[PDB]
Amino acid sequence: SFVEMVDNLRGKSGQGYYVEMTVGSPPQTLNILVDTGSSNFAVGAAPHPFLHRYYQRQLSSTYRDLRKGVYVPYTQGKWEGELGTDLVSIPHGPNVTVRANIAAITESDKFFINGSNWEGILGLAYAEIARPDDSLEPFFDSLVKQTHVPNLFSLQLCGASVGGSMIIGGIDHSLYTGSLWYTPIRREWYYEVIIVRVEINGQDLKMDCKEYNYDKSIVDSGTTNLRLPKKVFEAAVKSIKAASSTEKFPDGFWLGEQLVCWQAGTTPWNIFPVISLYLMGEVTNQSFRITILPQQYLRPVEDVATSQDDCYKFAISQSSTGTVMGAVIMEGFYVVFDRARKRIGFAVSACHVHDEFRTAAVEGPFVTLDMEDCGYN
Ligand SMILES: C[C@@]1(c2cccc(NC(=O)c3ccc(Br)cn3)c2)CCSC(N)=N1
Repeated sequence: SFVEMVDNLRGKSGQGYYVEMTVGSPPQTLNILVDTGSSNFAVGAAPHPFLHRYYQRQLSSTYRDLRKGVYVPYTQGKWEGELGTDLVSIPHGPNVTVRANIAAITESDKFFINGSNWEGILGLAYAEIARPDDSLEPFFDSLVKQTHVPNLFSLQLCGASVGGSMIIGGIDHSLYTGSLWYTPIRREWYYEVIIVRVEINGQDLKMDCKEYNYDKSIVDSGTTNLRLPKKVFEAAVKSIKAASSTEKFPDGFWLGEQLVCWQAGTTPWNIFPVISLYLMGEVTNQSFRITILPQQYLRPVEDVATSQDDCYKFAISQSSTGTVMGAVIMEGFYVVFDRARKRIGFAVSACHVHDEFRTAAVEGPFVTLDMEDCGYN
């Protein structure tokens, strides 16, 4: 039943979308970040200032210690944990319980964030990027092996008490309108895809399309921003600046380190361009585009202290590890992770972004003469 799964996600702007899960016997309830950009199931398992609660292994009679540790450094933050297995369920997901690997986080630095309301991360990507290595079976692989659940899930993330839906085992048509367009998964590690063209307010960036995928492009619900390779980022910022030049932006705004604010309701959306990302289609040299509005890439901040005005952070940033289509891109689209057919689908979601003049869209097909492979691999 997909209806029971609708609206099973919550979150805070720029804080992460999480689903309720249980671990252990009897079940211990925790909120878990849904992350298509990693492959470990990892949960706080010791007290922490920012943790509202944690996994208590000694209180679970079904816990099995794997007698192995794991250290996972990120660019920002890090945690250390002990690997084990236990019974895991998703109360508002599939009606099943499975035994899964769990990394019990016993030490961390700048990993858990105050007020996020999640206590762990559910890595939904593939084993190749699991830590400490690809022999640690990811949760979704365990789910499919141990149950009759079809090998796919879909995410409908809705921007700013319900934050969206994770539907496991199929597609819920009530969550999107129009056509569902599919792009192939290039390699099963991250959810890697190929961008073939980029336009900003209708204007082609006219780069070799391999530049858009240097050194990979991925779909990642565990990253807030649209992250772009240096060359593409500079070109995008140049275009957006030119379009919005009628207004001055604080030092550091384009680096994402500063807010811009307007009086309530007066945000000049119309001076900001739409961004179109064309994704490789399922047929040779065909593609489709998803169009991103400023309502997506100018992310609202919901801090009470700033609430007299409407303030935003620039949610596009520079990457040295490839393009990342993060949450601000996924928001408003229904995104189908069709692992069974090695493809990802996009459709306009019931909570898609729009104003009176413009709307997020998924459109195709588009045809390209140049037969170059846009893969950087
Ligand atoms: C595991 C890792 C990770 C670790 C620690 C926090 C996070 N994400 C967030 O805090 C986060 C915040 C707002 C949104 Br919207 C989505 N995610 C992600 C590593 C960095 S990139 C990634 N996808 N996953």
